[PDB]
Amino acid sequence: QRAAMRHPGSTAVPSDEMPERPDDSL
Amino acid sequence: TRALKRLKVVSAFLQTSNSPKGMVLDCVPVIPPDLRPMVQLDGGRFATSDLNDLYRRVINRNNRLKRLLDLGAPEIIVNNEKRMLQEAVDALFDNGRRGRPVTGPGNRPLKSLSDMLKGKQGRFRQNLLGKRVDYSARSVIVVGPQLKLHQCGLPKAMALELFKPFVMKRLVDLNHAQNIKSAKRMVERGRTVVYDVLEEVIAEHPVLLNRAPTLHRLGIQAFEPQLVEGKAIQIHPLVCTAFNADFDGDQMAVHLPLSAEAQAEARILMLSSNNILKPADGRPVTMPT
Amino acid sequence: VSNAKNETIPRPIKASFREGLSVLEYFISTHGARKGLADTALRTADSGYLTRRLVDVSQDVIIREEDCGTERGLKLPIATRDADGTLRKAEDVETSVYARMLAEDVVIDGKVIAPANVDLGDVLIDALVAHGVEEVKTRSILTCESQVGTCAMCYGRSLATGKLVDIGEAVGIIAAQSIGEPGTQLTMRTFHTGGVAGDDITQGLPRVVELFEARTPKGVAPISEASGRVRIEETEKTKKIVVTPDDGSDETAFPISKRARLLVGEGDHVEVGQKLTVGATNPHDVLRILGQRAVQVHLVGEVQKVYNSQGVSIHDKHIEIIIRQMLRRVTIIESGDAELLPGELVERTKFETENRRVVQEGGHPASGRPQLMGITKASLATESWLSAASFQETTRVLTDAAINAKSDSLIGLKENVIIGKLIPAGTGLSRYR
Amino acid sequence: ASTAPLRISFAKIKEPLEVPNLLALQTESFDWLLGNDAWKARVESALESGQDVPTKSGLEEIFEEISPIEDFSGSMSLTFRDHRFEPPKNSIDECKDRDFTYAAPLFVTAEFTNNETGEIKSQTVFMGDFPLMTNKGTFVINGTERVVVSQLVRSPGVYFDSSIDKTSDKDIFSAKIIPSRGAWLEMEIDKRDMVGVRIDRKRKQSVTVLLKALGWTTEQILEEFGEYESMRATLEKDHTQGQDDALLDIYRKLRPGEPPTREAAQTLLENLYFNPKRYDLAKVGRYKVNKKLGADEPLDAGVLTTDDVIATIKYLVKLHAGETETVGESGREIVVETDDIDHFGNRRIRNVGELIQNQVRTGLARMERVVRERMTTQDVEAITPQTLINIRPVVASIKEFFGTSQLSQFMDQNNPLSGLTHKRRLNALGPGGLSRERAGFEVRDVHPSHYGRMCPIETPEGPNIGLIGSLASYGRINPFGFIETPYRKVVEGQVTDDVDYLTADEEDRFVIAQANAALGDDMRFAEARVLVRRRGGEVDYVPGDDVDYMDVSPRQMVSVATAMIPFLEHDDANRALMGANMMRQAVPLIKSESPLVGTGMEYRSAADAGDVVKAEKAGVVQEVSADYITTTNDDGTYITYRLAKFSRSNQGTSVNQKVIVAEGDRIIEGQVLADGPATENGEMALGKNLLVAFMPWEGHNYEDAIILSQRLVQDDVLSSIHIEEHEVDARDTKLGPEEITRDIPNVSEEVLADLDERGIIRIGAEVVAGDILVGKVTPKGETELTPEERLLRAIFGEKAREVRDTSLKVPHGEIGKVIGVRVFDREEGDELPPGVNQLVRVYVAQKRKITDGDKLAGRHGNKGVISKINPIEDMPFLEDGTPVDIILNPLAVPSRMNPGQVLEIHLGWLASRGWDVSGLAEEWAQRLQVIGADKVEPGTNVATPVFDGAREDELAGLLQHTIPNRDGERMVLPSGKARLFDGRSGEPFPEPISVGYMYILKLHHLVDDKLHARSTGPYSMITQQPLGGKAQFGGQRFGEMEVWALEAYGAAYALQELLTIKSDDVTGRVKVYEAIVKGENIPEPGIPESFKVLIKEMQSLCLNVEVLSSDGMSIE
Amino acid sequence: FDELRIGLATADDIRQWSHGEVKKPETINYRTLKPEKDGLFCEKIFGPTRDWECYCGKYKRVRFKGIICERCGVEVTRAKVRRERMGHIEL
DNA sequence: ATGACGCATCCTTGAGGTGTGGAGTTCCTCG
DNA sequence: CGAGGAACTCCACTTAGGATGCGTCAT
Ligand SMILES: [Mg+2]
Ligand SMILES: [Zn+2]
Ligand SMILES: [Zn+2]
Repeated sequence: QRAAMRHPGSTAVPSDEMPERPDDSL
Repeated sequence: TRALKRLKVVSAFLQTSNSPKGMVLDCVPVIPPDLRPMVQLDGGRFATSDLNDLYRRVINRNNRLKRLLDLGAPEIIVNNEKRMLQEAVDALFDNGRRGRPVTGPGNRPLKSLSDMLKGKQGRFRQNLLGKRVDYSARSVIVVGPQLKLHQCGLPKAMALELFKPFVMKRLVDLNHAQNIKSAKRMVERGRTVVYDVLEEVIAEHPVLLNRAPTLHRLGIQAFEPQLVEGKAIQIHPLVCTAFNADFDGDQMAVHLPLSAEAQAEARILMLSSNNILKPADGRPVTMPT
Repeated sequence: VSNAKNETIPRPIKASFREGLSVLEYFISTHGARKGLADTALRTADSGYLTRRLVDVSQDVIIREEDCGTERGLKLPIATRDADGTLRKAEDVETSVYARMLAEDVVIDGKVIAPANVDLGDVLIDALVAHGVEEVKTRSILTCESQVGTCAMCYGRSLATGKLVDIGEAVGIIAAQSIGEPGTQLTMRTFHTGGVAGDDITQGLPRVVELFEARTPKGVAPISEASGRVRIEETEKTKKIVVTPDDGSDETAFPISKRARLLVGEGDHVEVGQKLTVGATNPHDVLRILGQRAVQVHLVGEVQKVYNSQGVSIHDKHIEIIIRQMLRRVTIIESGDAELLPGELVERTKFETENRRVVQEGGHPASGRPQLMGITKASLATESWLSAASFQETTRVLTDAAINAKSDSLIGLKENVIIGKLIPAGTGLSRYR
Repeated sequence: ASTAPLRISFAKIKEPLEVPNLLALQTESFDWLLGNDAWKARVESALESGQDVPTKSGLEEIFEEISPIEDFSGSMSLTFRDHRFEPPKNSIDECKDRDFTYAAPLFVTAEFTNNETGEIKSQTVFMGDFPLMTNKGTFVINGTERVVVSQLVRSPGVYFDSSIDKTSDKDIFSAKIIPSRGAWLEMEIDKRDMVGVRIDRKRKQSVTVLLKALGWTTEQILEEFGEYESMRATLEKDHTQGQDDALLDIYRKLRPGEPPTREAAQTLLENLYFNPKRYDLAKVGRYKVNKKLGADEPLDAGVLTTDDVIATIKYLVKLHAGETETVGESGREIVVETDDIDHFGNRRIRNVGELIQNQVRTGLARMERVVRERMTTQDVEAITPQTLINIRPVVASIKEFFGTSQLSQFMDQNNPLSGLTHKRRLNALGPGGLSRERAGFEVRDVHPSHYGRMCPIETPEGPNIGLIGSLASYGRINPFGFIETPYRKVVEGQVTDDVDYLTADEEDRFVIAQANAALGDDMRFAEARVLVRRRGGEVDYVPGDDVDYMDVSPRQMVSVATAMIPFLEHDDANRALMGANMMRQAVPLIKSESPLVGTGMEYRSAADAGDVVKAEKAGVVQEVSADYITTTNDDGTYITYRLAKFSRSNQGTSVNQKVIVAEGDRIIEGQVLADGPATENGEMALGKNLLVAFMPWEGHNYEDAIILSQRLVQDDVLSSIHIEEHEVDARDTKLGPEEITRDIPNVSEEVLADLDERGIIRIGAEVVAGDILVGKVTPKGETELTPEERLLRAIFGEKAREVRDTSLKVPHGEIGKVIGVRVFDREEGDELPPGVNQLVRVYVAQKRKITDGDKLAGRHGNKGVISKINPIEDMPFLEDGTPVDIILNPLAVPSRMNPGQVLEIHLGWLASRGWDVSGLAEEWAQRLQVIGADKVEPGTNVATPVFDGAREDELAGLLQHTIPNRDGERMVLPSGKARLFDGRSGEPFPEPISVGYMYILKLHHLVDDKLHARSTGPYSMITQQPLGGKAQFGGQRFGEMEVWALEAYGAAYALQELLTIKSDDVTGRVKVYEAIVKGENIPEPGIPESFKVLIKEMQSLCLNVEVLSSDGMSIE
Repeated sequence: FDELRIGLATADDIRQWSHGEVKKPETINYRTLKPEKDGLFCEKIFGPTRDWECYCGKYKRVRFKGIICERCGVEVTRAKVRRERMGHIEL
């Protein structure tokens, strides 16, 4: 519980990771 | 039969310089992170790939078992941990092949290394055959019967931004733009000379009109663009049997080639003033109807 | 219009869309509209899948050679139907023979009528049919022999140009797309039962699916093995037909269900090649007994049946491309002398070359027997594992390639579009480069 | 409330029952759930009227179920009790404009008690903040509106299927029992005469093995069922005997590798099948099972019994035997026959309240688990209900449902009708229902069980045909979950006034008459042959005395968003479907006006919706000012009706309200004191009336297109107004807190001239693409502080600004003018997650006029797109000079199969130039006179029923006898056509033309948003390809079929050009643009990056892939 | 680029493939948003996410090209080198 | 205060979900 | 080794995040 719920930003979302991440290389 | 099949596998092991010593694995490699990365989603969120989680858990089990056997614990727990490590690697390489696939936050199964490749949404039939391209506009189609057979009408906005580079070439060449950034500025701001140069550049530039369900060869063709007003693409009225592009509010895609070699091929083999003949049964397709 | 669950309405709609319609007739009508909409929606992607299969198979069938020089050719009936003795043109000449050029100098009365290596148009055909012929011989792919694949003159003229096929034309994709495109337009289903089932073979796109994949017809009829005296040995538990083929040939017997619609009589005579009961004959069976020409004719006729009964017209060159690419491999029997395992369904080319090599070394050759598979199996039976990996069965074909440790050269259009290098076809052929 | 604009009625048949409420489907269910006073009033009304309603509230049952929770010993116990509600801390508008939610706290009087102590510690604890609905029927959540749809999922119980095995060529049968919560049962027979049972989806087991596992054995198997041969053969197949042996072997097979014991098998079976805490057989499920199997009145909320299993065995074995009728187990005569799937006697409707109840039940069970853990842990006589109870699971469940589920979904607020139909979707998709692919084609098709409960015409046009839809107009959800239908009863050959409610199965038990069947002076139907209906879509007539029921309204099967079409009996199924689908994406218009031709579901469909403001108080108005209409009642109270003046909707349209009355008027209850968007005088107003002339004209209308007149660019007849939004906010970050200030680093004064000191543009100034909306900046930044640059800065001696502009940015491709601004901060009691400093919500509102390329349409699916715009004189003109407004291609009318628009056009003209039938003495004249719609002034809008509209000869005669323009100037010929001149040349066109007036919509398929092109923009990360998406300046999907096309054409270089350089790499993408901007020859292609990731992933799987050349490693 | 051939691999082959190993079963720091040692996304084993920079403090300058840091074990290389470097677990 | 450490509270138990369809095939248990 | 025949493997594929164990080491 203290390993996960503390800053529980770790989300294994596949459906909103490849389209939602821009590319720095122009 | 049981002899021959076994014997062909043995045959595969006869000449090949391989060694089945590697058919049982003492290690497992890990993909680089940029191909399975995490990102800082707003609100402190961290969107992570599933393969990241699978590698995390198998590494956890590896560490736990190595530390347990570092001291020599009783064999039952050691064997249980070994079989759990085996099962973890099994799920990693193919989560759904054996047993209940391992899930993540929701009830949906995670994705293994043998799921990001196969299937329609993998790599082969999703990312290598067809790669989404630049200089590729789309808009609504309206019939115009004031066009030569080799002609199409294109609104001024899509023309401004598509041919923007050639437009810039001519503004710089005409010395309207002292520098390239000034050329950017006048492209964004818009002047009468800008549309004049756009009308100039649309000439002698075959443009590949295209529709979505390209069922036959005569589904993508070339045309010559004329700068029509409005906000819709304009089409000849006897190519709407090749594209099957009827006006129920449909929409049409338009592409542009970059190499002058592509321009020559598009004006020779593609241009719809020569491809009057259907490719199936010989008969002309672009005839009055 | 068809009633619910593809039944027949026991009352028509007695009016048009102008006079006036009550509401229950509109409700009845919308059944078929919804059904057809669903058919269109799914058949879009289904026909897409079928053209994917045919594109995978019919790739690398691009012409490379200009000429081969054969005299062997296909024999085509050019003008049938002499009911009143009049020699007049046949109806389907346009898709069968037309644009298929000539090889010989056909002579009827001591004078060359149709010269050699000339396009077979219409005026020459009228001259020939006035002369009195009922046959012609043509260069074709189905009989062409070449060291580098297929030559130009055997095909003919590209229908989309009228001029002769340019050497290098990617005929394969043209054939695949040509066959695939009208697939969306077939949409002809059994909307009314009519008190018939089972015997009604799959109709429309499924028929092409089945015939290009070499699967046994659903109501596959048995095929005759050898000519001779046939009779019935039916049993209440199993109906059975037994034929003793004459001239010292072993009896052949086939069991059939109760409902058969048998087209063969009791104690009658059968031919070496002919049907036995209602139902499409398996292509394998007609390959077994009647060599090659009979099976090519059967396949072409059966696919053209659906295509030209729907309403769309396609020249048979594309179908014959498909069939020549399908009927390719040979199973091997008595294989000990040739130093290879029996079976394995090996190709014609390497089989003939290696038997020739062993005969040169002295060993007698190993017997062979041609066999035809489906488009999918042939595609995944490739010699370049990358194309089969791209097509389907990625993990399986991957482990085949991993065990067998095979390698793929740059042969293949799809293998070349994956890597992203100039494909050798149309214009990318090195001859123009 | 008969206070509507006059619509002269062309109707011919009245109705017994007018249209009931349109949005009861949400409000009544939620009243049942929360059980407010309206629920109690409705319950008393149902009781005194003896109707079918849920007697007890959802939350009361849900708290009763989980109430008596105790430990292993029963020492300490917790028990909940009745429910109470407290008014909200917010208002609806407050919630909407302050990012709050419509929440209300819930109270329960919990109790803690010790059996040995005898003390009861009664207490009251708040059960969190439950969400409520508005009067409309929606649900306000997180600053937006939402709707929970009705559902459609197969009911629970038993299902008999008769399938065919192909290889064996045999008739197999399968009884699949789908319970509510537990595990499914499968019972297969006739595979080899070996009846068997499969459980948990594993290998099937002989039935008698489990029949021994229960209290049955071989002896009574011989005694009772010793008559059906298949069961006897199965008994021959039996091997083991004894209940303990049965339990042993079943626990062996279901749980291999574990000690098989009596306790283990007994516990497993009783927990999985006979435990009402894990197997909560549904009330609907129990009722259906009882009626199916004859189990008369068991425990209504019980679990399965062995009696049920033997009943299933009896049903299956008799189905094998072909027995027709049987005596139900503890029941009477019932039928034996296999069952279908998609008949609505097998699908159930989960309403809103049942959904919220289910999720709250999950939350309550989780809270019970935690409470049980703690109370088992906690010391005795030192705990209170306020101490051991943490309702965090319940709140988590509520938030989970209202934020994550796929049944709480957005509203569609283009117009009132969009929402009105959105609250009536019978969505069969979702969790625990069906799916696109797995579900075949029997579900996706209509069914004779759709005769007034699901619109056969209305449905999405795509993959989902048959999955989603819209409720029929005359619908009311059953408490269990079903659709009742209204009917008018026929008895002894005559028909009574009272209305009846019937569902799918009882509908199938009846014979159904027809709506527009002519009614005689005597109530009994006159004609001897009456065209009625029968079971399963069996059409047939009856002499008349044997007819049982009849149809109340001929707009029943059609929904409320499709009954508005005029002349719906003169089209094809596809065109009516297309019109229904594409009459619900129409943008509102500034000068919204009711049609000249329509039907009586504009007033009802604009009043029963929400956006129209109504006066619920009889009295006299004092003032009708700009915004606040102030009224004084007969009772003597002052009420300030505020109006929604130019407010935003979900998609970005406008909901602007307007006044209808003056400041000296009397008002009764429920009278429309205003109008919403797309509504005039309290009638739905989607489009406008334009004059049409049917001609081919220069080909500018080739293949179903439309050409318009510039009149409608001056009059602004067809123009709309949209409202975009921007919700920006600053975050505390780690590099100092972000502020919203005018002080944007190093910007010119003109760009921030419109900006305010706080950093928002003036409320009213214009905005165009390339402007700045809100000024935002991060105070600190670690931009460039490497030692070399640090030394350079130290030498320079000037401190550069580390701030960076985080300012909001109006999208490129939009114009507008500000409608309003809202500002919020953490200082106020507003609710905001952490980090966010200042919140700004700026709404922008634009006006658009009709333009070429903007899609248009009509009410009969006669779709099209604007081709070209021409001056007023270019288009033709009639004999008195009036031009024509629109011109359509007459080639589409025959082929597309919709001859139901010509009549609309003719009636529109008839209305627009009023006729005069003052005693023509013709038959049609007498009919139209006894109807009374004979004399009509020039402009009185006409109303035509969807299935009782204007006929033909009446239309022709009306066109013959219109009012002359001058002395004897009856303008158009008596046969529709008109001697329309030619504006272009001047000569009359060779022969007459057909002209009139038609109602044209302006669909949401705009042309500016559609227009889209890309040169260089954003990419993806894992694959270096241009983004796939319309809204993000994406490319195009050059898929595989287009590659096939380019191969077939032989164009090799072009295919390579646009499959490696144009995208999917880095060097090519940069170099094409670079060489272009500096003007050199186009460089060479390269290797795809997709290939690189492919080989890397192949490497990771240990497949030793490598690239080899003729010499090994060649040039890459 | 003339032929494509595949087979199988062993531990020697994988250590030929890879650069390092991984034993810490978790991602980068959630406090300072920085990577770690011997874990996933580790700059020691996978390529540095920040280009012309290293993990600790010593080689953030631009004039360092491809050299190895003395304490954090990161070669100052491309960000795209984070797409090519590889590691393994040894069970 | 978190995310770490160093242990370490006498009665003992999941949870739901799982409604196609197509032929390939190969083992595997029974003639 | 010769039977049924039922698993196993391919292919058709569209929003915000329910905690502790308590105590305290260390910053
Ligand atoms: Mg269309
Ligand atoms: Zn040849
Ligand atoms: Zn360092």
